[PDB]
Amino acid sequence: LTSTERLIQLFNSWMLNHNKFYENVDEKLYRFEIFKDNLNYIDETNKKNNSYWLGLNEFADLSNDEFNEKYVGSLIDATIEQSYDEEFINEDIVNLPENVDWRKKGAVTPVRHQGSCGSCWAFSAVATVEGINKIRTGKLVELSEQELVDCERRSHGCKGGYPPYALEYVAKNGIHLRSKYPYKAKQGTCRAKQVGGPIVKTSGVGRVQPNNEGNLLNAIAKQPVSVVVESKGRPFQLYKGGIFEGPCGTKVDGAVTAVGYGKSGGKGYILIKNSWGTAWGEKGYIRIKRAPGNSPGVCGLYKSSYYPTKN
Repeated sequence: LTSTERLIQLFNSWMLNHNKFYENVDEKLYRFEIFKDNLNYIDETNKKNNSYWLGLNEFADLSNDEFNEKYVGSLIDATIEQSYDEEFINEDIVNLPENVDWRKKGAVTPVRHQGSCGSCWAFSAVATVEGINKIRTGKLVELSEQELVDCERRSHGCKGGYPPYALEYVAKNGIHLRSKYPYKAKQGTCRAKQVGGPIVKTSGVGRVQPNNEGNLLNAIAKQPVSVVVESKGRPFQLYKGGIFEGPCGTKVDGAVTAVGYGKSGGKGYILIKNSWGTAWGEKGYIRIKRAPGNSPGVCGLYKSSYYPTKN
């Protein structure tokens, strides 16, 4: 029962350590109650003895339903796909690298925060291209996701999107500088035209053979791939570190960027850069378990991957 002062004192640090203010006293009271509940889920679950751990991250504050409301940032879907530029000339056989990490080769930008906007699709693409660019130009630069939300009207801004559409958009129109067309957390009129600075260009997009690990790994190996996953899970909400191995279903709702893969003695994984800031997961990133060869992947990870192709 002393525990109570302990908890209060504790909720308190978590608060300023994540720059959290509440206007009225009762909200804090409410928040505190949520927090407490979350914490319990976090213990019952860490005691489970799995390969990762949950924690008091950026979202400890919120309830699960509340979390999906403002941050899941959905995907939309098309059928009998447009049969893309270069159908990934099908891979499989391993005995290719052991560990890849496109951050070592200065090909990944700092991590970002998508706010209360369902723009993960835009963010995902921007990343994969920022990468394929440095792999060619030997120069890494900060591109604007904002353009994609405002132009590229096939996908619906904050209401969700489709990454391939975002990609085909570059092949056809290039893309501007983040510094020039900043991100604003809501869709505006496509100002692509009245904004200066160089524009990165590309030629096409490539679709990788789904539901197979080999195909993906080899793809990742050449450059960073945009891929999908089911992020609505409660575990996922409160992830802190490790090799996440569920629980999570295959009903995908978000776009992320796989920037590597590796193995930590026994367990193999794919390394992803997410759009939730640095206070979530491992400094913005998450490492997900690898399902071997044939399946949709853990949390439907293998389900849908694409990459820009540059001249």
